[PDB]
Amino acid sequence: GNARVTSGDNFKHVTTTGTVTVILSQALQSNDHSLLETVLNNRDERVIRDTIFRLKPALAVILLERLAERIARQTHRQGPLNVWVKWCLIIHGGYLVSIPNLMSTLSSLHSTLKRRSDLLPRLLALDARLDCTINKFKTL
Amino acid sequence: MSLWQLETNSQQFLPRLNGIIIDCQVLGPQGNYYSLILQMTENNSNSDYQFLLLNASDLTSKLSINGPLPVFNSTIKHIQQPISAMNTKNSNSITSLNHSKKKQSRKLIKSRRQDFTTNVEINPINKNLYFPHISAVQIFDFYKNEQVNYQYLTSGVNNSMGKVRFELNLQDPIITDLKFTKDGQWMITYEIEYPPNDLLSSKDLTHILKFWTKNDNETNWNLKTKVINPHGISVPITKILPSPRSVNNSQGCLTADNNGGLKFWSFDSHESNWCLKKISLPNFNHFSNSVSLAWSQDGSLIFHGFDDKLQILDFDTFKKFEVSEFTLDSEIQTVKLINDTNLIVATRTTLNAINLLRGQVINSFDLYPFVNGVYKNGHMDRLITCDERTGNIALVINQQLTDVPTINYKSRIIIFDSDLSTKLGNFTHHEYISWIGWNYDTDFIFLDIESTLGVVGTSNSDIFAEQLHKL
Amino acid sequence: PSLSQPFRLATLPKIASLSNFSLQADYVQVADGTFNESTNNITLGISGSSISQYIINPTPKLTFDYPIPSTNIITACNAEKGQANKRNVEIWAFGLMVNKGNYTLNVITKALFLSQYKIKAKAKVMSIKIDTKNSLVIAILQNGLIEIFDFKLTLLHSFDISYDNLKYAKWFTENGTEYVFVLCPLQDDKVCYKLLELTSSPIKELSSTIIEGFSFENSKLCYQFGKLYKLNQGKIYIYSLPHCQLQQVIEFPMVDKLSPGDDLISFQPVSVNRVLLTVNNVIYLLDLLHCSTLSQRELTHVKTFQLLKSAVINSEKSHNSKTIAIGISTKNGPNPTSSLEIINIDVGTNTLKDSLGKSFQVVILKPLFDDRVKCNHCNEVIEKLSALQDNDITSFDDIFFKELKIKEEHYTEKDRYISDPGFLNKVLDLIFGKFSGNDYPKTLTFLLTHPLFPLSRTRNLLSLLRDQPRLFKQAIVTCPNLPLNELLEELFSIRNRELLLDISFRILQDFTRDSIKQEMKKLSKLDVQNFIEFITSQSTQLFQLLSLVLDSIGLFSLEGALLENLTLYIDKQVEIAERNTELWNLIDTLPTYTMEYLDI
Amino acid sequence: STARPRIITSKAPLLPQQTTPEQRYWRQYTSAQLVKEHNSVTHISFNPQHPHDFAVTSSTRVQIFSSRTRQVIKTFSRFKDVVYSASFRSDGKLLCAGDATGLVSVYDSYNPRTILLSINASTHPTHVTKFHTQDNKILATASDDRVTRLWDISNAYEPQLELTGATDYVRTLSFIPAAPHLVATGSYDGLIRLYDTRSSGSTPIYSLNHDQPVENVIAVSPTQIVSCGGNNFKVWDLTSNKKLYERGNFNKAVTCLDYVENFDSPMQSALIASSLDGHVKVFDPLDNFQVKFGWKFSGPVLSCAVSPSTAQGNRHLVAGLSSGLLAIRTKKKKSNNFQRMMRGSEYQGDQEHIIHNDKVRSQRRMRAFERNINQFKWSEALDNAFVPGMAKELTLTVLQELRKRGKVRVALYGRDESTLEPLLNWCLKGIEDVRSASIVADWVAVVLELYGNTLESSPVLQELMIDLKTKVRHEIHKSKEAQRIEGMLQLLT
RNA sequence: UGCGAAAGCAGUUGAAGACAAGUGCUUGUCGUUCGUUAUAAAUGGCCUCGUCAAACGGUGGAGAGAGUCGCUAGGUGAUCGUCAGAUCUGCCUAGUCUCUAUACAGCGUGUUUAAUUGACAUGGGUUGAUGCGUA
Repeated sequence: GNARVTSGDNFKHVTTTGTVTVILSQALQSNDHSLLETVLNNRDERVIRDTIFRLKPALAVILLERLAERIARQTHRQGPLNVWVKWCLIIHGGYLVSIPNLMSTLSSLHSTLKRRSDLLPRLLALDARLDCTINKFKTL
Repeated sequence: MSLWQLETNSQQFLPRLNGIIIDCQVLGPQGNYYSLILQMTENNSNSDYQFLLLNASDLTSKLSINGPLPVFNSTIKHIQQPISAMNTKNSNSITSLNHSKKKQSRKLIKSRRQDFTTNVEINPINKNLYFPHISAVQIFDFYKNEQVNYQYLTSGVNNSMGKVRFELNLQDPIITDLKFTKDGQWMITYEIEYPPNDLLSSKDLTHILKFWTKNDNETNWNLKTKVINPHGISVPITKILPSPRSVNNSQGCLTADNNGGLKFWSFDSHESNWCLKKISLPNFNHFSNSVSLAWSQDGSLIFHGFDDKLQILDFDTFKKFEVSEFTLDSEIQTVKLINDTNLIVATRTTLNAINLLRGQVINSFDLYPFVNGVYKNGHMDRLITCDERTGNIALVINQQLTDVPTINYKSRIIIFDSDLSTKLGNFTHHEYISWIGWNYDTDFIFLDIESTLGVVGTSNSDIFAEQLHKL
Repeated sequence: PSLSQPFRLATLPKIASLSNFSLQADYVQVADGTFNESTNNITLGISGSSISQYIINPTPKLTFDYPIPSTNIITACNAEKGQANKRNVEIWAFGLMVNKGNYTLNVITKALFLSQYKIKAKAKVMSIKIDTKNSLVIAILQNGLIEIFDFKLTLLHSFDISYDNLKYAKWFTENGTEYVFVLCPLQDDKVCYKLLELTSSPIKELSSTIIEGFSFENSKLCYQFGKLYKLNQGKIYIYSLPHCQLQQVIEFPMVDKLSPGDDLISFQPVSVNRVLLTVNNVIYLLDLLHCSTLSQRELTHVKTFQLLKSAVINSEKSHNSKTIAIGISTKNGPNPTSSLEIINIDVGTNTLKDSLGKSFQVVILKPLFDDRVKCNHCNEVIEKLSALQDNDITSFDDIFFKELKIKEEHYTEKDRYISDPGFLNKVLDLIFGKFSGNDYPKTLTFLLTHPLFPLSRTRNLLSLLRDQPRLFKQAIVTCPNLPLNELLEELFSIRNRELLLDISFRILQDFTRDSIKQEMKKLSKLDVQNFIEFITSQSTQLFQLLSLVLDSIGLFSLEGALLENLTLYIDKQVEIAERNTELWNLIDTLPTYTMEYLDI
Repeated sequence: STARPRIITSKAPLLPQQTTPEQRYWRQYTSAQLVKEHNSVTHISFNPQHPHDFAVTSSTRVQIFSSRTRQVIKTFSRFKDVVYSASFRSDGKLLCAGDATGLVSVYDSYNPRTILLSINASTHPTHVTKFHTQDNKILATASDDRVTRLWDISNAYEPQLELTGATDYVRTLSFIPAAPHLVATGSYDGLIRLYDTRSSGSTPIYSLNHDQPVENVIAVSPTQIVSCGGNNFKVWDLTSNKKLYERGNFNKAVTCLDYVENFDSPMQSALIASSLDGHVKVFDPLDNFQVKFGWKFSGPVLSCAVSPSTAQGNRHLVAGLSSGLLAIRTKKKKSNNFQRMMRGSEYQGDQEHIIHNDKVRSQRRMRAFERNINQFKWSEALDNAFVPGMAKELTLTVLQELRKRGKVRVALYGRDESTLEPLLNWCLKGIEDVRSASIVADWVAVVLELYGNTLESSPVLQELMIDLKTKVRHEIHKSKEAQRIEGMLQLLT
């Protein structure tokens, strides 16, 4: 019927010019998705570091939630958005340590990452089988 | 069931019958009724016959009769699977029958693990008796001694089709645990789905946890939430303990793995679904299927026995109380609190009563002579039962032998007061008792491997009136 | 739960009646209306001095005092705030008795003296209750007469319980209705218990019962939430209203040692199923449901402390666990001085959590059955072992194994009888004393494999066993509850590769990652640095142990040059790990014209 | 015998940001019409009565739009200067408007030619003109004179009452429901002032401090009032005279605010609040005034309104922009001889002793793949999976069912390169998704183990494994990467 | 088969008798016994009672579809080629941008927490099966 399916990893209820920090902060506070998307369109890694560097630590936690939602719904954005996530943890790591709760507020990230990592052993098995069969017909 | 019309060689069908048809017969002067015998070959532990009387006019069940359908851990007595074209898990080939008989008799005699214990549940609101049949639950009324319902609780090829030949090697999802909240408005079920053979994903079991509801007037349980892979991937839920009335009005439960992890789930009105409220890390690298779990009535403290260590966990912080650790001689099979003061812990060698207030053992009884390797880990839990007012009960089953062990068994029930100081009663039943549990009244019900549920508890007118009735 | 340091309220006057410390409490009366959880005022009646009202916080202070002649004794006192014919007023009622000749019932009204009235009471006034809603004053007399008065002391109604020599009267409220129960001693240790309802007559008798075996002379009595608690000869008897039926008897052994006559005891309630008990200068917080001592405090600077009253928390309804109690403290010295002191009381959450392991009440394997089925002396042995000479290994092993009929040098399931903890502990002490240096008996090897090895001897065990490699290895593999601290320091101190892996396996199996991480933080930055160096130079359990170290080391501590070498090492492992995974999976896994030669 | 179970569609564990019952309702305001006006649309109001037309004030004119037609049906251009309100009375017969000149004109709604009453409230501009909800005869006017006069329709020469005490422009006026005597005004002082008309008046009973200039004051319930000013909106309780909640999720200064209750939505009550940042957002008072939906517009939104509770027809959401644009979003709501011959069909057995019903309810029509599985057509069921315009989730079920039935090799025997490519094409896309990755591995493993020989001789299949090898290697990098972010995340905690 | 965790760790799968076929010998079988913890394949697949249209309420969604040479990041091809680059105003993937009946999937609206109605004489006969539509 209309039951809610879920999983056991859902801990939800437990320096340079061109920085867009001003636009990012406004988009996060007001939850303006369209304004946020324009900020996320930037792909120059030098900008990404600098914007997050000047971004207030409190707003960073909300940014991690948003990226986790975009990554989870759209798998093709997993690549370009990981650099955003990787810098958020790098720069505001000290702040993220001194916060009362992580699992409840970052439940989306934990669920999203857990889904991908769990597929790894099966993907390697497919890789070995594909590599074996591909080699046989190439050499022949 | 196929009715072959021999005049034109045609055939009419009655499919999705509850079991394979052992016997058919046309019963009546005009063939009004058909009498059928159904087998329910899913349960390999026993031969579950069901007698069906159909009205031939519209092929509707006029009368369906069967007893309780418990699933025992291992095959009992001389149960033989029916003959099929091939030898499978649910059948025997032509040749395999005799060797299977001999092997089963030899297993019953020579081997030492003689576990036939079965899981059963009692509905607090209705006092109906729930039997987790394979992939389905039987609701059976022991007051009226009739079945009230048969419901499928899992996905799988259950009644979509009748499995034949290689399809008969498939395994439907197995309902491992089934429990009720104290209120009785919620049913918690735990299931293991087995992948088919000859695939890459042919060794990764799937563990599913489900929460169902129903109103008291209704008869069918409705799935309200489903959790796929609780606790992680390929990690079983070894124990389920519904929460006491104090905490969340009995709308919560605890689940425990073989890695020592605990998870507390609760029903949230805002969400309208069950949510994982609390978690404990199964992070250390230890595996053990012998885990037990108890909860104090006030709900303040939880007792989690993992392998040979009992841990006292505060519920509020969901961690050890700040002695918390009790070491036991061997693995804990059972932990229960007869009363808030006294905690009774059964290990693989003995049974002890420890007073929490003093933290000292009052009584210790030897179990090793009777329980050495007979039962797998976790079944002494379903052999020991505990009342909330008067006392607990120990059930010991032992083989009779006269000049090598014989198939026939004898069981003994011992009533023990709180702290095991004295034996209120000692009784002997002449046959293996699979399960004993405490009805929410004073009496205790027990199940016997013959599917018998016993209970242990405290003038001219006058001549005319006759004549007119005869006519 | 905790007991706070008493703070002084006022110093009692030096009057002859108050000089008897044993009877001092009876001469001080505490008003029921003014002393509760929320009130910051206490109205106190000190016989022969005055009736005074004190503010508690922020600093104790005297707000009002009514002088009384020194020859008078206060028998009952109560004060309540309300509205009278409308002005907010505070009604004070106090009943005084002069040399047994005349008894005075006095009511005073104050504006928040508006009026003062006085009448002669027929007998001693034992209890006074003020009903501000009806503008009534109700007094219970020692002769059994319950007289209802207005604020002008005009007698409105009088009711007789038909019994004299009343000794106890207590007012309580249930479901908005006023009730009072009284106890009258009878002959032969008998007591007539009467429960009265306050509503043509305003007083209705609900229950009357005669209780046998109820003595007053050596009994301390108090009531709380429908339960009457009587302390006598070290046993607390619990009686339940409305019929006052004996429910439970609780023995309190710490009072059983008290000699009769010298030890001053007071007993008052503080919350549901929790009471305050004082013995001389020691104050006890007790939980009567779980029979546990929640807290104890000794007042070394006073000879005795006598509880007068306590503000009681209905913890079932109140989230507040902090209250106060008032008592009389007497100082040590040739010229003892008595002072009124208040104690702040943390009572707790009323859960089994608070009472765990705090009992005030201070094994041999038994056959399951006394009497054709398929089968699946501790002290003496210690004495024999104790009689042996020092360093006699063969005799010590022979006596232990032979007497106990132990067949193996390691514990088995057939030694369940020997699992008595006391016997094991005594043997361990003998092994240490008898043997020292480089030679230990085989019995120690057996004990180390015993699941119930005492926790007391786990600490420094590895330090004892460091000399002998075999015995050290045995403790790592099987000795139960080896504390993590010694395992970790041995992990970073031992250079033996084999012991490192075995120690790593033991640490991971028996301890959680969150637990282990805290200790690794304590370890020196050099020791972890050396450990990392070995790694660069089952293996997963070592690598998993390394991952824990990096978390313990944290972000700031790690150094770039070392991180580079660690980074290069792990990259090599990942490539090797991927290579082996690929191998592991592999292990799991016509022409139109043809020319041929015929075979003929 | 039991009816055949229906095949259960595959549902993976829930992902973040699932659709909510509140969102599913508000997405239905689909049809968007953008009308362009000559100046900023300052105020928008809905007729309380059927057909619930709404009036927009812009520049020097007031226009009434038909609800069904969504077009202008009446125009009021008699005003010489700017117009600052078009509120209707509770009866809906009259609409009052204010002017920059200070003149208040009351017209008959749906008769722009007739003017019933003209009041010179003050010499300064009159920005607010609202009929009293409880009492029809009395009309309230607030002007830049900072006095909010209470007029009577009968006596238009002098005000009934002149409420004063505001030290700045009063641009907001509210009547508390169930309290006809109480009147609330909000000035740019930041103070919301409550007055009692039953008493002498002209002095507020009390003032509530908003700390920013108040742009609109609305009474959601008899005891609560919500006031929007500055960058947030706060809800006050009159009984307690203290703010219960505050929501400041907006970026620009909130301008207009409207409240609708007891309409057919899942939410019993809704609060819409324009932002001046292009946003109009919905809050639910039953859940602590938490945001539940939003719209974005081209420019700052000066006015918003939603169709009343009893709209009785298609609902409307109207937004007013300073550019002069008006945005409308709408949620749309034989012979007599033959009959006498066949006449009993209408009867439902109301007068009969026994009523017997055996008709089985009509089940939903099954799809082709389900019919094939039911009829044991394993190979044809696989073919139906990979057809154009087939739902991705619906394709995953048939693959899972065949695996569950144990028919994975059986479905793959009678196949060649021509009929294997559709499965491999989907596998090329299904490998990317986390839900269908594991199932793709099982099916691709069998086809390789079952068609190794055909692979060598068939070129087109070969490229399907080269590119499939490329993608699975890509997924490996993503799954390895997700483990690394997992590892560092454990370090932080 | 035993133990255990699910991973796995150890260990088995023997002899006699009778029958059939082929040529005393060979092979295969067992509604035969003793002992040990111990491929399949006889063309052979699951009934009927009522369908269709339009709504409504929760549950999910990779959204179902169409554009925008508007931006961002990649990959890559034909021909020529002074290797710098040219014409195809090249192509494809992903994100973003604009829009629509949320347009997509599923369960229910016999009472449920919530949520429905309407159409049809549920027949017989004739023609078309080279049916009808489309390239």
